[PDB]
Order: sequence, then C-alpha cells, then structure tokens
Amino acid sequence: AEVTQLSNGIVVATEHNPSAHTASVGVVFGSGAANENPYNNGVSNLWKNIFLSKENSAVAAKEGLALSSNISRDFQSYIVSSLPGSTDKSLDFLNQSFIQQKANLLSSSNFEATKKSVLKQVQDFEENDHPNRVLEHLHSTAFQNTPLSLPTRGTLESLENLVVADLESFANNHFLNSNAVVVGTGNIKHEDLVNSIESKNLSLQTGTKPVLKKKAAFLGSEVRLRDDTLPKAWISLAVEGEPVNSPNYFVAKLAAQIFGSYNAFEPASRLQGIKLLDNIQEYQLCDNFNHFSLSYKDSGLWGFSTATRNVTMIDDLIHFTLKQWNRLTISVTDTEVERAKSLLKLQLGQLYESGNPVNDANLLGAEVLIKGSKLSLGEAFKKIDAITVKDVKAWAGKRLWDQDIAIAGTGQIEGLLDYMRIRSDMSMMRW
Amino acid sequence: GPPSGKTYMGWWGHMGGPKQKGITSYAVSPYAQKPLQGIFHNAVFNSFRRFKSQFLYVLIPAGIYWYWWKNGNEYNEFLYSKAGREELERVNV
Repeated sequence: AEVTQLSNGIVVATEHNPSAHTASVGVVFGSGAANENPYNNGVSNLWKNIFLSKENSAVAAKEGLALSSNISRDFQSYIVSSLPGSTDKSLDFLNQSFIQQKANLLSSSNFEATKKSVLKQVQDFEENDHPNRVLEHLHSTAFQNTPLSLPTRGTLESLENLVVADLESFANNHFLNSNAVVVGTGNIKHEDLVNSIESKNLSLQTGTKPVLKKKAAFLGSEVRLRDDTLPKAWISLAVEGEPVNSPNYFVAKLAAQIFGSYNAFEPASRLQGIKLLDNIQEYQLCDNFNHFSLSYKDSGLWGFSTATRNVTMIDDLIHFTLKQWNRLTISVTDTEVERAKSLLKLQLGQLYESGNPVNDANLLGAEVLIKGSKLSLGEAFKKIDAITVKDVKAWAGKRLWDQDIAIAGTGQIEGLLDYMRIRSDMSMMRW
Repeated sequence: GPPSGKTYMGWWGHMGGPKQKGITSYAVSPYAQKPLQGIFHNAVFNSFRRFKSQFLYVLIPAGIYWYWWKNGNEYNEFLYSKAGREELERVNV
C-alpha cells in the first residue's frame, strides 16, 4: 500500500491499493496549457478530444476498457481505466495508439469532425457556464504576457488556425520521454513495474522539453464583461498563492479553509460557520462561497469566488470578506485553527482517497512530476498538526497584507466599485 | 420609505442606463505602472495641439475688444489735449 518510484529512462510510479478493484494505467505528461504559446491555444484540447472520441470507439468495440483524460495547466492525464486482470491489454493499446502510430488517428476527416465538435463545445461553454468562465478570466488577467494566463480550452480564433502540422509539431516538441511518466493506480503490484520497460514499449521522440524563456509573474488587473442580460452576478478575488514544492503549501491551504465554503440555500450550512457567514446571513448578501488556493509549479493562486443574487449589495459582501481576511492576518482564535486543521484533514482524506482510481492516478502524476517523489498522506498528517497560529500569522503577513489583487467576473457586476474600494481596504487603517 | 418622483439616474445595479452586452473593460492597478507616463512628451505635444485647436475662439474676441478699448482711450486722450475749446464743446452736447 506504499507508493514506489524509480528512474529508468521513463519514470514509473505505483500506488497499490487492493481496496478498490478498478485497475488503471496511463501516462501523465508534464506539459500542457502552460507549455504552449498564446497563438496556438487549443492544441491540447484538440489532442484530448481526438483521443477521447476515436480511441474510445476503438477500445470499447475491441476490448473492455473506458479511457478518460484531463488537462488542467500542464498535464495530459490520458488515464486508461481497466479491470484488475486486464492491464497488459490496456498498456499495449496505449503504446500502440497514442505515442505511435499517429497516422491511423489523424485522418483529415476525423480531425475535421473533432475540430467542429470542439468548436461547438467551447462555444456553448462560453455561452452557458459562468463560474468557470470567470475563473479562466481570472487566470488570463493575473498572468498577462506569460505562458500561464492562456486558458485550458482556447479561443475560437486560435482554434480555427491549425490543421495538422501545428498539432504534429507540438507532439514532437512535448511528447518526449524526459518529462513523461507512467502511472498505475489501481490494484496492480509489479506487472506494470516491469512491463513498461520492454523490448520496444517506449515513447518516441527522445530529447528534452524546450525550456520556456519566462516562467510566471503577477500584476493586479480587472477583466469584467458587464452585461445586464444575465440574471445573477459573478466575482472572483485573487491573491498570489504559494507554488508547489515550498514550505508554505499546507499553511496556505489552511489559511484558505478557515473561512470555508458556503451555500446559502442549505439548512445544514447557514447555522454553522464563522463570523462572516453570520454577519452575511443576518441580511441577504451572498449565495455561494469558494475559498480556493490553487498552486502550480511556477506560481499559485489564493482565490475567493462567489456568485451572488442580490445586485445592490455587492459592496457590502466585498467589504465584509476583506475585513475578515484582515482579521485572519491580525488575530485568530485557537479554536478556529483547530477546527480548520480537522476540516482540512478530512478534506484531504476524501480527495486523495476517493474510490475512483482516475483521480488518484492524476494526482500521483502531478506530484511525481512536480515534487519528484510522492508525499504519502501519513507525512502530511504528521506535518499538518504542527501548523500553529504564529506560522499562519507570519504567512498572512506576507501573502495577504497590502498585496495586489485581481478580479474578473461576467454578469451584472456594475455595482462593484472599480479598484480603490476593493484594494486599499485590506488593512482598515487600524491593525 | 415614502416613494419619490421619477429619476433619470438610479443607484448601483439599477443605474438605469441602457443595457449593454459584449463590452469589456480592463485595468492594470496603480502600483504596477509608473505614475508619470509621458509627463513631458504628452505635456508639450498635447498642450500645443490643444492650444492650436482653439486659438481663434479666444484670439478674435480679445482682438476686437482690444481694438475698441484702444480707440476709445486714444479718442478720450485727444479730447482733453489742447482741444477743450474747439472739439470738446461740439461733441459734449
């Protein structure tokens, strides 16, 4: 039940778990949206979609195995789920239809059908979703002129201007062996440990990933798309988080989980909570919270996303959330910290140990590429109880106190005051 | 509260202006940019362009009334200058 890693050409990792019985084997490429230029955006999306359609049609018809994928910023988590006794076939298919050969896959007809399907999908995502749209806009506005602001889906202008050659060029400049691994989360033990290294079962295109000239940055900005047609409102604050592989990941995660989520239309959420939730609930101010502190290998983001219903009362919601963040960095009760520790413990336990093998496989791939070695949750629990009020005070004195913010929302934001009524009030002039 | 008369400007959220869609704004925050951009180039160039654009509207009236004022002053001076017995009488009445 212990994760094993090595380094033999291509990194192979394994998180054995005979609890579940859905074996999964796949790859986790250490590149994606962050590793590609603004002018050719949805190349990763197109890859994922051509796979997820035609290879799905092939695999289900031939054998029994359902293949998924995921792209967040720098992954292509082409996980291929299977039965416990059917991992060799899955690996053989993966190495015979993803790395090579790509001729039977990139026919002009299949590529064009997938291209139009991707266009339709991104279009109706733009026309329907809203919290995801404002989150993508928040990324695109926080990291202007940097290979991290471009979204994980892409723009129609960038989507339309690529046919075959750009796709193959990106394939040959990022589907290498140096920054590609194999993940076997499920209930396999060592068959994957030896079958990945075989006479020829190896990714093509030996070499290295082209290093980006600039990594990441930050700057305060706004991208609002004010349109009164939409019913509700949407906003998303942000403060620069802490990158992965740093002695600040868990303290930032706790500093985010203190305030916690909130759904105003649930009998089991209004009653519980801390000061801001009560002071909001006295009137009607907000309708959802999401304190998220996302982190990436270049830089991380500590955010605060809402989707309210009241339109005249945006300013008061923002003012209260800012005063609560100041309260976080000035003085915190010990019971608050203890409750946060317990909640974050259970949240990590649920997230990392969900029964679905695909989630565990993707997270293991992310960690093995970024951290260089898997961090078993035992050490996380051991090192999480040591987080103390002084440490959080110190961390918030750096990341939060008078630091530039970025917000970006679509809807009836118009009531929101522009910048100096949401920025120069993070200290309330009496600390 | 006691309802009041119709107003052409609401408050935030119900501001009353025409509804619009597709307009996108931006900002870069005060702290991320130099406060004094252009400072001199824009100063001189825009100052001269603006002064050129509206020069005549202030030049013409000033010139007209200056001409009036000069003529009036000079005639008044001539009136009371060795002319109070041959010109002052014939025009005072």
